[PDB]
Amino acid sequence: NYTRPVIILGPMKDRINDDLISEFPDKFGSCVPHTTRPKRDYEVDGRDYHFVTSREQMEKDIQEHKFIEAGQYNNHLYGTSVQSVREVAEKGKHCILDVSGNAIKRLQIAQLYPISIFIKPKSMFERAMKLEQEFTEHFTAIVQGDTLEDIYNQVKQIIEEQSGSYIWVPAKEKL
Repeated sequence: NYTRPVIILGPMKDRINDDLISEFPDKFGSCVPHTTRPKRDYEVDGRDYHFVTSREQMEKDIQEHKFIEAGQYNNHLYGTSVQSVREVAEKGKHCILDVSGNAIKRLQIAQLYPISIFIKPKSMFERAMKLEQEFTEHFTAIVQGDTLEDIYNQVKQIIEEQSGSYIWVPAKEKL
């Protein structure tokens, strides 16, 4: 079938995302967003972004629900497409996504059922409080922790349980 996208929410999600990706490159990855913005020289079309030349066409695909998340930034359109998430999923990797709660439902409907993990602070912000109240019903799990190592392992363990596939296997346990 496919591999489920992963969406970390709450404080520490950027550190958790980066850590997962760099620790397990063949299990986690990001997808390629579309944009209508100009490219920089070192950027590569299809690797960094899908550089789109027709803003009209982008607006059309947005209105026709090709994107799980889309918006305007410095007068250019950006979007994370279902197809892009699917292209990571089929290659056997959890697509790490940094998107709003509203994207969760869309991915579910698109049949890319996300593992959504909210990392809830022990108060050491208010943005996180209301976020929890808004998408409580959509979270796969809630993780709280004192240390970041503790939080990280809980996250990995949930992904393990929910995907039905081990992220990492001790060498000796590979039998």
